[PDB]
Amino acid sequence: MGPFDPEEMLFIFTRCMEDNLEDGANRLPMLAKWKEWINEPVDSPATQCFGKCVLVRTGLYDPVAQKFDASVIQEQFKAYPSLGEKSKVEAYANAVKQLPSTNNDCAAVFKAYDPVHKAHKDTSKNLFHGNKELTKGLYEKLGKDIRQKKQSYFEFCENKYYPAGSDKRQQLCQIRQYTVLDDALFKEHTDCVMKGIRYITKDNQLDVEEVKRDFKLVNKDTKALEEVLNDCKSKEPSNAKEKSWHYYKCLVESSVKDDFKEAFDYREVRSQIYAFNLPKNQAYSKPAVMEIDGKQCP
Ligand SMILES: [Br-]
Ligand SMILES: [Br-]
Ligand SMILES: [Br-]
Ligand SMILES: [Br-]
Ligand SMILES: [Br-]
Ligand SMILES: [Br-]
Ligand SMILES: [Br-]
Ligand SMILES: [Br-]
Repeated sequence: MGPFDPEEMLFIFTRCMEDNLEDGANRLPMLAKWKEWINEPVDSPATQCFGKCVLVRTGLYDPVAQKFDASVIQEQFKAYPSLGEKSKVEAYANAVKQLPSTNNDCAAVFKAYDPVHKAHKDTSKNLFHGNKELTKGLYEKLGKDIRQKKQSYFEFCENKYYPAGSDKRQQLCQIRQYTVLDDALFKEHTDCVMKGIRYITKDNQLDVEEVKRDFKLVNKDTKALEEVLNDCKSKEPSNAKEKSWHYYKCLVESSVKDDFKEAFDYREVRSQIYAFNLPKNQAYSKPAVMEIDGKQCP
């Protein structure tokens, strides 16, 4: 669901690498290539599924249609005119448009796209926030208005809604202790966070699989979580603005609250470096058990 900003592409690339990198000797060499948009080894199932993953998340390959979709290229260029030359973007979109219908397996999808990737590498890399120089520029222009590399997503949202130096900053003392506030500002902040860690989709829908992913990462079973979320969903408010807050509140107040806090805490840590698990997938152990900007909380 494009267009995608630099953080959104970063999320996609890092997630697809986390899910598809091999775990042995080939991990670091593979990572080093994929990071540079070198989709090799082409004969590797890991590379093939990594490539499929990225194509599916960006919408370049539609697994339901069983076809590639050049729409996202045009959407991306519309949003980021500085990131392409029209004739080159058109050439790239045309190559994708003319790919045949393709089966929804990693090998087929990867094999079909690979010639396009190679024939249009720089065009696609620039357009989808893969050019480090251009992307550095955009991050500098956006500053506080986009989550930055090496910045906790939670902190990004906190700074937006409860800025340092303001009379709002003090609320972080309660907020960071899982106090559920009721006001419009907190609902907006919670929307920022829930969407930033992908528990809520861009279209304001719950993604149960994302929540489950984080529970699993802190070594929890998810049966009770699914039961809780099913109950929460039956009481979803009609106001789209309040959906994220609704699920946050429901989780914090539920019979899975302790596991939720544990999972959410770990997610916060991992949100600070998107490539947290890339060099080697890190085992979780529960950390040892307040100040804001160095100022003690009451
Ligand atoms: Br390799
Ligand atoms: Br190769
Ligand atoms: Br996929
Ligand atoms: Br632009
Ligand atoms: Br058709
Ligand atoms: Br279920
Ligand atoms: Br990062
Ligand atoms: Br890395």
